[PDB]
Amino acid sequence: KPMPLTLVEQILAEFQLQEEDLKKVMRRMQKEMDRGLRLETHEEASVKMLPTYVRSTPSEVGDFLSLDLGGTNFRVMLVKVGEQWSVKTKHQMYSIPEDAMTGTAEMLFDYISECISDFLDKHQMKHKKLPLGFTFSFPVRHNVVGLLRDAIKRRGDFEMDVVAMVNDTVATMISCYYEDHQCEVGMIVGTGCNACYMEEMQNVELVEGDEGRMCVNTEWGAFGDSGELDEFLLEYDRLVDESSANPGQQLYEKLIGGKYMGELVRLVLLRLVDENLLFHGEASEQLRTRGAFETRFVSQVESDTGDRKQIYNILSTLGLRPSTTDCDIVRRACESVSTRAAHMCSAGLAGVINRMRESRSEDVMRITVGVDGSVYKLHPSFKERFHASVRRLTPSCEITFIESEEGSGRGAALVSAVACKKACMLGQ
Ligand SMILES: O=C(Nc1nccs1)[C@H](CC1CCCCC1)n1c(=O)[nH]c2ccc(F)cc2c1=O
Ligand SMILES: OC[C@H]1O[C@H](O)[C@H](O)[C@@H](O)[C@@H]1O
Repeated sequence: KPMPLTLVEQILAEFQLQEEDLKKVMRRMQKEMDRGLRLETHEEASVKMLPTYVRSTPSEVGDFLSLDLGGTNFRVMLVKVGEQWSVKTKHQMYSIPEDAMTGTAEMLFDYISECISDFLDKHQMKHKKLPLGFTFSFPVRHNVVGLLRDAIKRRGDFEMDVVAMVNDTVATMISCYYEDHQCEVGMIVGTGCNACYMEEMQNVELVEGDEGRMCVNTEWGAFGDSGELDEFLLEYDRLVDESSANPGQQLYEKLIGGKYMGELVRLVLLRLVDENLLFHGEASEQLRTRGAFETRFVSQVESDTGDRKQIYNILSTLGLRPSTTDCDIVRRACESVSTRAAHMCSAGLAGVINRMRESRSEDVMRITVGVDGSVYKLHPSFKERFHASVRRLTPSCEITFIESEEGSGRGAALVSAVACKKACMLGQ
């Protein structure tokens, strides 16, 4: 690596978070998680710690449908979960014709409903009112219940209960649990950022009972609206927040999520431009346009192999004619913002993991964390930086991170299993 420019590094060093900063953030998150779990303070808690009713001990529904929506295809699957759970399946991929996917959402779901009808006919299952759950297998890149319910109603020939979907973190946890039974945490680092985890029932005060565990959806994105992050906020963060749809809210998520990451980079570049450290102090009109620097541009800039080809092509699109030095600085700006996201994210997850270790009275905790989302998956080195930081903040914990594999769709079928069983348990 070359000796970097001192004045550039000074500006980028503002993104740095040391271990004591993260431990401070982690402890503040833990207090908000506590406040979310308590009956007395939950109502006023910013981090809601929502009971998911996904329990460690499951009631008996037999057959059900799982409907996996892809980009331009979908899968209908008939599932039977037997007791060690066996996931028995038969399925069918359907392609969506152009008219179906270019019409209204109703017309699209009329088609989906026709395919389900055809599938049920094929398997002679029209005699049952089956519950159906949705899962998503979109190609990763930086409502459906109602639509299907309405479309089934419109057909008026067979009945079927479309069950409420679980939160994406929960689906991630369940899907990953299928592969690894030590998975008791689900994390999403995508456009948004969130985590769920298996809390001790005694700590879930919103649900009576102290036996077993229940999944809690932190909705930790809302952390920060009482100033818990204020000392770590930079000018760029303040501007992002100020121009957002919800100023003052989702401050934690605003530091991590792919929704704002590109914008943060854009503002960093503009400051470097303003200080005559980048593009010889001339920014393009595209660079001075809000949202122009897409988050996908950040991961792409960081994917560059040293060739500067990726970066030069990104910046040329933005009407810039960058020198080699410009490209190198832009990469380091991207690094600085993305590493900070990984740091901030790690403090949250570390807070959860250390809480679990304490709650379970375990000297050494062994645990798997299931993770999904565009940032975590597509951003080069983000998950590695995230992993290393989480582990640094979690002594006495041995943490395995997994991403669920499509496989044969059984992890996804299990998500629908739980969703259907939950709906049943709650009396729909
Ligand atoms: O289905 C479950 N709970 C429900 N609550 C309400 C309705 S159904 C949980 C979920 C599981 C998720 C991952 C963490 C541990 C609990 N669950 C089990 O309890 N036991 C299991 C045993 C084998 C298996 F393959 C899956 C599960 C399972 O998902
Ligand atoms: O998609 C990841 C997360 O994004 C947002 O924070 C949503 O509020 C949350 O429910 C979701 O889990």
